[PDB]
Amino acid sequence: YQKMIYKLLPGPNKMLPKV
Amino acid sequence: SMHHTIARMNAFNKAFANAKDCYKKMQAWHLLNKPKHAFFPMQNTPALDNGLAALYELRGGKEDAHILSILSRLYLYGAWRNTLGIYQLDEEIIKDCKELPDDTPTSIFLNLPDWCVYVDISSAQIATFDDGVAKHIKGFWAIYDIVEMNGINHDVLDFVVDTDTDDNVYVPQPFILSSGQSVAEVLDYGASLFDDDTSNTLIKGLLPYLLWLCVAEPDITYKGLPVSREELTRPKHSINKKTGAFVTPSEPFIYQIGERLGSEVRRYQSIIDGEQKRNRPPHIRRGHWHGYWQGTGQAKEFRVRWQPAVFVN
Repeated sequence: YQKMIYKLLPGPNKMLPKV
Repeated sequence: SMHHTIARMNAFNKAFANAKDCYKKMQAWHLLNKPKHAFFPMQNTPALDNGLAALYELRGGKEDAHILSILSRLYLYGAWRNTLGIYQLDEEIIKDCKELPDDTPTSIFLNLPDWCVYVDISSAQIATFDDGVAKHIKGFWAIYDIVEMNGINHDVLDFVVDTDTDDNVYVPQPFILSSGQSVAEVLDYGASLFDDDTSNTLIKGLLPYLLWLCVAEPDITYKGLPVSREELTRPKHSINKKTGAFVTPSEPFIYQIGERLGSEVRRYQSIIDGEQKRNRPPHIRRGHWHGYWQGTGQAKEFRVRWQPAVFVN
């Protein structure tokens, strides 16, 4: 399947920032 | 025929039987504390269920991501089920969306219609990458929050990525607005109290699609007919005057954004194709988000608007 995603974003972290 | 977000929310509510209870509590907190931008802070989510606090205050509470999953989805669904807004962006608009100008004020992202919106950008073919695992982004929720970085309460905008998978990571990603700083300042140069960076670049990427809901003059259509921003901010949820209970939508309100523009672009391409089908001895200049500053009245303001696609013949 060649018609697809061309942009990548960093996956969200599975933690919340301190606070 | 039933959207995946609704299906997964309905699933969650079933599997975590205390969900409806928690939403009622959130509703109660809302009505009493009357938050200006948020509906219910993420911080307060341990209060909603006692077993969750009991298992979250063992060593292994901030270590267990399943509890944080539960809390994140309580926080998100509780705000979102009151309005159930799904905003599908048009093809010929998603493509022209690139990163916004770096000095846009954060303040303009305080203009969402609802406490929480779901934006559908699956036609962007943007994916999310985590440790070798690549997932197509169906959409994302933008939801408000009020956070306490000790002693101070700030206006934060959270983003929740929807990849339509059972192991979706619903943990919100914060983006502080309360500051006078622009997008670049916060996201780019690490001035935020949230410095995770991966999350910050992910948010920046999301921003260009979310801007449509914060513009004074939106191309929103509901079922093919124009929606004025006046009509968009109208309340949806109904509150009972005697009981205090909330009346929520049974089905989501699926909007379309930039569909006039999309149709216009489709028609331009149609003329191009027609010319090429008749071969006689003609291009589209793409739209883009445009930012500028009127800088009048001594008060400095940065204005961003959509510069549309133009048939050049």
